[PDB]
Amino acid sequence: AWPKVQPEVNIGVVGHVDHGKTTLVQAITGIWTSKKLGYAETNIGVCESCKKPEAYVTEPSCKSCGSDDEPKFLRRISFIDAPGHEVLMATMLSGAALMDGAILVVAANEPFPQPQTREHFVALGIIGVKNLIIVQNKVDVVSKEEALSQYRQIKQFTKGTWAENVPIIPVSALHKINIDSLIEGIEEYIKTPYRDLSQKPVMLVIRSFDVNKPGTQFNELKGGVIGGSIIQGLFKVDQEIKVLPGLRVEKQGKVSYEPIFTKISSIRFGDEEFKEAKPGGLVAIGTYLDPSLTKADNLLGSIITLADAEVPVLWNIRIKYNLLERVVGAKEMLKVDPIRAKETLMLSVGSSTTLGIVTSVKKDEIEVELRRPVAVWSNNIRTVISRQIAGRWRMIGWGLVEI
Ligand SMILES: Nc1nc2c(ncn2[C@@H]2O[C@H](COP(=O)(O)OP(=O)(O)CP(=O)(O)O)[C@@H](O)[C@H]2O)c(=O)[nH]1
Ligand SMILES: Nc1nc2c(ncn2[C@@H]2O[C@H](COP(=O)(O)OP(=O)(O)CP(=O)(O)O)[C@@H](O)[C@H]2O)c(=O)[nH]1
Ligand SMILES: [Mg+2]
Ligand code: NA
Ligand code: NA
Ligand code: NA
Ligand code: NA
Ligand code: NA
Ligand code: NA
Ligand code: NA
Ligand code: NA
Ligand code: NA
Repeated sequence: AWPKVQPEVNIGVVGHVDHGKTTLVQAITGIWTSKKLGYAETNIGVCESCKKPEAYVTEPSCKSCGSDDEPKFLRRISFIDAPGHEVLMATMLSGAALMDGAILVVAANEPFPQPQTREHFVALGIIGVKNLIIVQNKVDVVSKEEALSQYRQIKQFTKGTWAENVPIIPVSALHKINIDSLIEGIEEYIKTPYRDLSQKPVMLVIRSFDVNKPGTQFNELKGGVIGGSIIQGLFKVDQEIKVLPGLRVEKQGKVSYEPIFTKISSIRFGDEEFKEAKPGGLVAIGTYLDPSLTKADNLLGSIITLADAEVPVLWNIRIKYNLLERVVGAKEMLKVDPIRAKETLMLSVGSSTTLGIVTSVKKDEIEVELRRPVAVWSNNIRTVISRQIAGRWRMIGWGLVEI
């Protein structure tokens, strides 16, 4: 039989709106995600006596290649399925903090390169998600020749960049054509990365829930649940933890943040319970928190650490930055203006998104006064910088948060 384990690697799925990311995740895992930032898992295996790529399977059967033998289990994987709409760029960025590698979906029946094909690509590059596969989707509605013309364009686009040798795999997500080749590619190009389990446990929070059905009395009201991904170390049932920056507190119209202390009462990945949670996959951490504290993704953008961890929670930050030449996600070409004092920027840090006012500009460094504080769990954390342009938040640069 195949073991029941947590996913060991997160594969982002990104690309322009409606290019078919969610359908692709469904073709691979059998699961349709409904959430804004979607999540789905599957086991991956290989029928060792069969020919590749058909030998790759997502279920323990080799019947499709004529064997009654069980396929060799390789690993469980999971997908972080980002939204494509330009208005949802921040969500993509938050999801990108959880990715170990990625698939960039390009619709074969739309002119390449579309605005969020570019914006998501560049974001992946900046964030360091470079174990990339480019998937040419919807090849079912175009001829081989049209798809090949676009392939040439994609090679031209990636040439001279970090992605110059990234593979391009043509599929139909909708009608499930050539999916096996994509599985083979995932195994070849998106290896599970090394995890130093000795590092202090840190989890980035992207969801939080009240899991109680209506008509539940207090006597059995379950404690709040917090969802996200472990980016380093590992957590275990009964650990004393804290959520940072924590809870927004109002004292006569004055607003501050207080760390939320709690205890891990349960750990789930998908439909399975575990005693510990490691990087890879999206974990649900059960706590003893009042469910009102976690309801409706209240804690999105928080981090979780062990209760005694030392973590700066900052209302002001210094960033060693670099700007892009052009606003890549804009429809009409546009140069990136230099950062100016007093302007409001949007900062993506881990899973968090925060507005701040620029209080100092230098050539390599800016200082920013944050509208709400950010937990900075390490010394070399990358931030992605967006500017509001014609009413839309567009990525214009990035930086390292300086401690
Ligand atoms: N012909 C064809 N249509 C496809 C294929 N994959 C997806 N589609 C269609 O494209 C549309 C968008 O699919 P969807 O999976 O929601 O794309 P998405 O990128 O996740 C949408 P969003 O960017 O908002 O997350 C759907 O109508 C879907 O049926 C394909 O391989 N071939
Ligand atoms: N660790 C742990 N996780 C739980 C527990 N109960 C539910 N979860 C997790 O919390 C999440 C929310 O589950 P639930 O609210 O029951 O289903 P849902 O309504 O589809 C979630 P949403 O409200 O976002 O649509 C799920 O990922 C589930 O695995 C629990 O007792 N312990
Ligand atoms: Mg989608
Ligand atoms: Na599966
Ligand atoms: Na197969
Ligand atoms: Na990563
Ligand atoms: Na190029
Ligand atoms: Na170029
Ligand atoms: Na360029
Ligand atoms: Na990481
Ligand atoms: Na602190
Ligand atoms: Na301050």
